[PDB]
Amino acid sequence: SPSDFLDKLMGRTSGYDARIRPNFKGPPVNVTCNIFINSFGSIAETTMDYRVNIFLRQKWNDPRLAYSEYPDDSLDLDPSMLDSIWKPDLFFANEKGANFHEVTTDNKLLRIFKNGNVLYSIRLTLTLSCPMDLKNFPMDVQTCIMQLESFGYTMNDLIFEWQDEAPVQVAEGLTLPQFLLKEEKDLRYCTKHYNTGKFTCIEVRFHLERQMGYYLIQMYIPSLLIVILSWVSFWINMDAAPARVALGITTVLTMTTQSSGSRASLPKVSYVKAIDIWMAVCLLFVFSALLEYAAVNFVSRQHKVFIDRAKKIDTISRACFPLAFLIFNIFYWVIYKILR
Amino acid sequence: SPSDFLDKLMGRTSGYDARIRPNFKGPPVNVTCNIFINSFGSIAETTMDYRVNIFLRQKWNDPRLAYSEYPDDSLDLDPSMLDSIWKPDLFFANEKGANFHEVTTDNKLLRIFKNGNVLYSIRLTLTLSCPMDLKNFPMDVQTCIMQLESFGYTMNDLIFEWQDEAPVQVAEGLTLPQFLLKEEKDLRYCTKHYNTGKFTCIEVRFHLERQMGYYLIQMYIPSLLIVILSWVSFWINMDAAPARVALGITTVLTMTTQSSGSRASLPKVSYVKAIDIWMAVCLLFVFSALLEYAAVNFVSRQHKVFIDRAKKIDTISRACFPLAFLIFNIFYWVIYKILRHED
Amino acid sequence: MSPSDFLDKLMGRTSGYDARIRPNFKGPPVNVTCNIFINSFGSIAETTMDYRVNIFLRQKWNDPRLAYSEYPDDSLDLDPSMLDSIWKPDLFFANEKGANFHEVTTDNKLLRIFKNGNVLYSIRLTLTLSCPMDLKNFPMDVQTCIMQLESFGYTMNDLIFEWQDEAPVQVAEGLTLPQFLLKEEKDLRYCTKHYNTGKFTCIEVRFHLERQMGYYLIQMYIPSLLIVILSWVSFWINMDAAPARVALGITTVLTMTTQSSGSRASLPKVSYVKAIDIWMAVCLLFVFSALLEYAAVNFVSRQKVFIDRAKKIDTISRACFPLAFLIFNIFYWVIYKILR
Amino acid sequence: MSPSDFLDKLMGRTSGYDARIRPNFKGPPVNVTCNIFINSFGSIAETTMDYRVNIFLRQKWNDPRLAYSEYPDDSLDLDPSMLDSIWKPDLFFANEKGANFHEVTTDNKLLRIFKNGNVLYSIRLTLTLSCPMDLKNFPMDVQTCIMQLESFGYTMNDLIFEWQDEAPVQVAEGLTLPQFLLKEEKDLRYCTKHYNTGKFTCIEVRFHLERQMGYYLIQMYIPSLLIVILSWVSFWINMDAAPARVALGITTVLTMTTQSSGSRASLPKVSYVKAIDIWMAVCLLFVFSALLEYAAVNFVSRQKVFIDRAKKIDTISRACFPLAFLIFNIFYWVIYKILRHEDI
Amino acid sequence: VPANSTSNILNRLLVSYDPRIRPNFKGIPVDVVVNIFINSFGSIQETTMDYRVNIFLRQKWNDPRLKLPSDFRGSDALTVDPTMYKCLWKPDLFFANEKSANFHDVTQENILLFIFRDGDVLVSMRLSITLSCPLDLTLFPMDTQRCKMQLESFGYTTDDLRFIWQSGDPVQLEKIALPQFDIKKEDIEYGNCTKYYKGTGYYTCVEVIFTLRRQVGFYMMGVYAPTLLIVVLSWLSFWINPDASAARVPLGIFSVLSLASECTTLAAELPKVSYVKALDVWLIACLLFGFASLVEYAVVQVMLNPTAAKRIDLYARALFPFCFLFFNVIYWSIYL
Ligand SMILES: *[C@@H]1O[C@H](CO)[C@@H](O)[C@H](O)[C@H]1NC(C)=O
Ligand SMILES: *[C@@H]1O[C@H](CO)[C@@H](O)[C@H](O)[C@H]1NC(C)=O
Ligand SMILES: *[C@@H]1O[C@H](CO)[C@@H](O)[C@H](O)[C@H]1NC(C)=O
Ligand SMILES: *[C@@H]1O[C@H](CO)[C@@H](O)[C@H](O)[C@H]1NC(C)=O
Ligand SMILES: *[C@@H]1O[C@H](CO)[C@@H](O)[C@H](O)[C@H]1NC(C)=O
Repeated sequence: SPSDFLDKLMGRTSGYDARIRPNFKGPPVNVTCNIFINSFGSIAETTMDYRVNIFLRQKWNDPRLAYSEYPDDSLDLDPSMLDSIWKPDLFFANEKGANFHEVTTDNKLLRIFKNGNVLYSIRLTLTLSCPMDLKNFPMDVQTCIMQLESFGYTMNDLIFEWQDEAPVQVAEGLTLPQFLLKEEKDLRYCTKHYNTGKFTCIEVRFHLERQMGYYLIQMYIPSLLIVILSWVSFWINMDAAPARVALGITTVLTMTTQSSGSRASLPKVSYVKAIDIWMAVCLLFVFSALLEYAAVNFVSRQHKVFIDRAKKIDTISRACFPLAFLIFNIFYWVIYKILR
Repeated sequence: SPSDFLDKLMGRTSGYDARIRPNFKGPPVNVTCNIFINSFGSIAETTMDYRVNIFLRQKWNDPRLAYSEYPDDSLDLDPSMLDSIWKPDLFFANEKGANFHEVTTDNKLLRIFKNGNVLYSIRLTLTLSCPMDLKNFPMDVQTCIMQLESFGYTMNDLIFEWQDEAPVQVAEGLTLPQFLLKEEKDLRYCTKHYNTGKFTCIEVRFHLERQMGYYLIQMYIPSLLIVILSWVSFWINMDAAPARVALGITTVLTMTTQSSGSRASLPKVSYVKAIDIWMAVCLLFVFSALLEYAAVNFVSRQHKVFIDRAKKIDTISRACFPLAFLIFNIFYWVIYKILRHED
Repeated sequence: MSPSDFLDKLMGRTSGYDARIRPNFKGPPVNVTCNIFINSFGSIAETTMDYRVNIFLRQKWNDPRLAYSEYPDDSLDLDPSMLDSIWKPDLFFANEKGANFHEVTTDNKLLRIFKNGNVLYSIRLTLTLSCPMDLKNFPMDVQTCIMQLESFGYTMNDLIFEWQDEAPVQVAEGLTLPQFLLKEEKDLRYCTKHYNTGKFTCIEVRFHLERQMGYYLIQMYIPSLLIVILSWVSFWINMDAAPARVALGITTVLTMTTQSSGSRASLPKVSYVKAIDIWMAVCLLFVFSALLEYAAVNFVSRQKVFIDRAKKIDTISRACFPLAFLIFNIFYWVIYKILR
Repeated sequence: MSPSDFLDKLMGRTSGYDARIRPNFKGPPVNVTCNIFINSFGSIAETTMDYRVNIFLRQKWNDPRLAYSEYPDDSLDLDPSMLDSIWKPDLFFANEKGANFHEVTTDNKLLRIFKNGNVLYSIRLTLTLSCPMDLKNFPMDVQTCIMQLESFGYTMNDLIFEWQDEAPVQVAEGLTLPQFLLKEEKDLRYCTKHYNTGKFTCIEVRFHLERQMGYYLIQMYIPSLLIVILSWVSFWINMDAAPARVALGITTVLTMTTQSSGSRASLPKVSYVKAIDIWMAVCLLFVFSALLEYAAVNFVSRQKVFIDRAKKIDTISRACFPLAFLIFNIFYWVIYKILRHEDI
Repeated sequence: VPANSTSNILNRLLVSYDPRIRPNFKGIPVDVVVNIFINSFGSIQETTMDYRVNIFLRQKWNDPRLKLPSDFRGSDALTVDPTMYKCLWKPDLFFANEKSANFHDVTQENILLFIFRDGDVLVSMRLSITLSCPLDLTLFPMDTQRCKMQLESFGYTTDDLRFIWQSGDPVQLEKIALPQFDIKKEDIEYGNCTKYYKGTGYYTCVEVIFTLRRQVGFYMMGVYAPTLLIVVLSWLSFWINPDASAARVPLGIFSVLSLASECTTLAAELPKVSYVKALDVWLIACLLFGFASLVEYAVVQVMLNPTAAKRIDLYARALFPFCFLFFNVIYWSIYL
């Protein structure tokens, strides 16, 4: 009878207790864990965190769960049976909040093989934490870290290892709202050392590169259009003061609005970001155009060859400013696209 | 005695244990499940998720719950009895987070028939997730998904099937806050494959299309008003330079701040949306009007015989700009209403 | 002797040890030595006056009922679930809005029993502490937030807390704050709170936090300097050329009043006046004073012998405003960097 | 002799004590004397009409079933976990939007059983109470937020609540509010709510709160004074500078409208008018009247023999408006500071 | 007889009382009498279309298995400790239009249990439910919302459980005050719905329908004084001499931009709906009036390039107030 078999295996009549690890006071019991990412996203720069949804899996061997009644090896058990067997401690080192998932039942899997190997996969939702470097914001590449670590036992009893083949796999059809996922994911050892003792640890790296497709349209194109519009004043004659003062204040006001929005869209940071550099340079160029207007107006109104000097300086400015803008633009783009 | 009947069926003296599925290591037990949408809404673009309130129902047959004491077949039991019988595992795959409803009791139903069939309906509240495309944001059509999938058992032990008739039914009088719900609901099979095994799965599709009335009133009318305000400056005489420059400045400022406000309330996406195109064209037209005023001022101040040129260019611009706006309007509306979508 | 039998005899059903009575029942008070481990730190918000930590609280105490002799080894590790059967000292944080344990894939607790009876008990926690702040000089303020560990159930006659002798508070290497900086010294005081019901022990730790100027400088102060320089530019221009000066006044006023609006919004409402408020008010006053000076110059010029007066007052203003602004800046910076 | 044996004989399995029957059953109602201890305060949000507290609620009562004689001492301290085995009085806060216990490393509870049967039971709590507010004079308002204690399971025939004779409500030393001030006096009274199911005991404590105007003064009154002072500049400007006066009036009206709209966006919707609303409306009315007066003077001027009339009306306005504004200022401030509002 | 012996022998595992079987099993359906005491009301978030109440739900029925001893003449009221509430049969009851509801528990559980002489059992619980009602915003500033609350049964069909309201004054409330709404204590009309679910059967449900009418005291000021002042300011441009040609245009442009800003700002509070609200109608009409003033100035300027211009200006200045008064009269007549 299957109920009698279950009772004899792990029930009260079995004599098996879950308060003792396998091969107590001997070699450390090793666990080979691999995950399966089901979802991703919600990467927020303000809080420096992201949410995953993983089917964490673990495997270990104990000699106390060996059976011979059933010839079949891969035996499936109910999720509710997991409360009566030993389970290795495992907590994520860097996480702000995590919780199980239970709808219409608990989300757990249990499977016992003939030789004693046990498979235990549990669904989880995590909110991990990864500090980010925003030195070059619109063209940054992030590496967010997920760490697995034992808590109850030292390295003398519990050891974690990745699976040799396909340790981390991504669900098909997954896409990120604003980032990209690299096809390679680094795996390393951490082995954190605390005051109490030596605890095992396990780390997996995710490489994310931001796509500037939105930032182009939102900021760079309007800035280019505004700074190009600012140059129309040079071709306008100096006597048309209302026209030039019209093509004045407007571009600096628009640049101020763009700078305010771009700077207010991001979290606080000590250093200066690339978008800040671009916005500052464009604002300075608009200010320089207005200052050139003021200088031409001041020289022209020097109450006899003065008009010729004003024409010469206006022509020089109209011929020089595009070259300066082009050289700044090419230098900025090449450095932040190659040498960054 | 009914208490003795319950004890003999699934009680202490029954011998029944809820730890073994029906037909152990035999044919896989099939489950026919259907839902009943009781609420809908909160479809938010900034998070790409929506909330439902379903009366999930499951039906299956196990031979160990067959009784003969009661002549009647349809027997109703307490919700608290559900923990003494076997139940199939079922989790929603694309779920950000869901919780039961426990008010004054557990919201559960149980019904055991004579032949052994079991009905088990439980009230839930799901925050599902559906990725969206925003190629044409104000006039888009979205398809959000709900997936049912087994976790504990492979396809060799548990199989899910939709009901033959009326698989998904909606409560009468349901209204969406902004969207509209179609009368067609596709039913497919997913049957997800993992390395552990081949798990059964079940899918359902909801079709939603967006109503543009709110977006129309909130954004398209003010943009038209602002561009007409910009055009008003054409007929003002060029001698009154301050009057025209004030309009040229204020219309540009209003247009750019309105564009920023309109675009600040949407998720950041790589592609370009329809509202972005409309805002860009309106801003470009305002800028072109200001540039035309600058040009007509420049022409007039060249110095007799030039005032005629300024008047002719001003009249040509005033007679030409509205036609360009109208042709752009008809082109954009037809291309985004006929061929691009709803085709 | 099977380990299960040993655990049953030590603190199990047949042991006779009950967790309902503290060691040395109404004898000498039991002393507890506690030390912590800050795993993560941050989320300092002035709008709510709170901050979040993530500590590995550890406690040590001695009881004679948990002394064993069967196992020769001294450091014996037990399961986290075994902690519900031993006496645990009460410990609640006095100043905290909300705290919760971490329970992912198991309970996050540790237990270890030595031969002489010493017990180690480390439990992971996440806390949202509370510390009121002083914003007299907001951009250059120094904050001291307080974490208190206090007993609740027992009086001073039964439970006594005290910090560990050597290295009581340790911080994980590589920890960084999003906006603040951590001092290398941390005070360790005593509270010893007195209540109506009795005399309760308490333990206090001080963290020194100092805000950085890296962000605020670039975001606020430098643009104000550039705005005031732009305002000064107009004075050096000839008076007859009205439109250039009018444009330089309008753009200056508009940009400064656009920038000054958002500075005060993010901070909470307080009675006192902050440094950023003073700086913004003074800069706005200088810009308005420049505009009023230009208006007065135009008014005087709109009344031979008068143009000389207009030009001399214009050059007097142009030579006087830089001196006033520089003396204001030196006074402000010196007072708020030395005396305050 | 052993403490475990004593505990089991007092309230254990062999004790015969059942926690489902109140002391002296079918007799006089058991009296419970309670006092609180405020540990934190603040988070007074007007948009939601609530405030958060943090109290060490304490309850004292006597039952003859917990009298001991083995231990000579009178005061005895027990584990917090023992509180699930003895009778406890029901107590809920009627005006509560939500409250939760505090558990960290253990439950936050205290138990103390005296020789004669008196029991002390102090439990830590965090409450989000609700108090309606009147905003007739918003920047100079005085608010009274209420905390109520009430029995639920038993009527006044079984349970009676009373305040403590001395030190009923205690405040932690150095407690500060972010914006308000806490008065020394705290009123205590009875409520004794009556329902159709019976007559329930109740207990009420009042806190007196008065707002500080230091922030609101700087934020609102100073810019309004600057705006109204700059409005008077138009009158002294010559009529020939009509566009300048038009622009100054328009920008002053714009500033007043923006400030008035911003002021009301930070408060909950209310049918009646507030003091700040009256101030903003009157300042906007003064600016609008100044602009209208300028328009009327300009209309008069553009109809010799009339320029003198325009000058005299402009001077009359320039001499009368500051006086009227100062009279309104003193009248409004004295009426909203001394008698018509505040001052108890 | 021991004091606890009454509760021990009346209902416990020792006695033959099974809480898993409804009273009158396979017989007459159980009748439940329900009345509600409203404790708090408010937090009507128009953006989420939900409101939060706080009620003292009460329900009584007849349970023949719970009869007090005949010799026990200890009055009808037999207040039982709330802990023993889990040892007797309870009727299922869930709120159909509920989004999030939870119990309250501070220092104890908030539940009161009564057992009368003949067997009637009274249960009163303190709940904090968050109901939902679909708002109708056809005339937003002066609407009359109709938000309801429908109780229901889940476990048992109409053959076993049936809900009936209290005979006299079922819904009670003491001086409930709301920030923006006024709830009539008399218009609490209620009926019963007995919803039918296909595939399972009938299920009883009783509903209470309130009547909330928004009071226009805040919207009136905040969105009709500034707009009226802006319109009058725009009218003020007519009396300015046309020769200025530079001061009248700023008045019109300021009027239209201020009205546009007001219209944009005032739409953030309300939820997104397809139809057109009365407030939007008023804002659109005011914006159109301002734009008409500006375009009439443009027409005057065109005609000036002055007797005809003066005649046009006088005609417009005479015409506009009458047309605006007519519009205001008809608008306030439609939306009285
Ligand atoms: C588990 O892996 C460790 C790794 O060092 C090894 O020493 C140990 O023997 C393995 N297995 C067991 C059952 O201890
Ligand atoms: C359930 O459906 C499956 C579908 O293949 C069928 O094989 C099976 O026999 C059915 N019934 C049972 C009781 O297993
Ligand atoms: C714990 O330390 C205190 C410090 O005063 C001491 O009195 C006491 O004896 C120590 N230990 C025990 C087991 O009581
Ligand atoms: C408790 O106080 C009440 C107050 O009236 C009194 O009647 C009663 O006797 C007191 N004591 C007991 C044990 O009931
Ligand atoms: C509920 O309405 C149904 C309508 O079929 C009716 O049969 C039933 O008696 C009603 N109950 C009450 C209490 O009004």
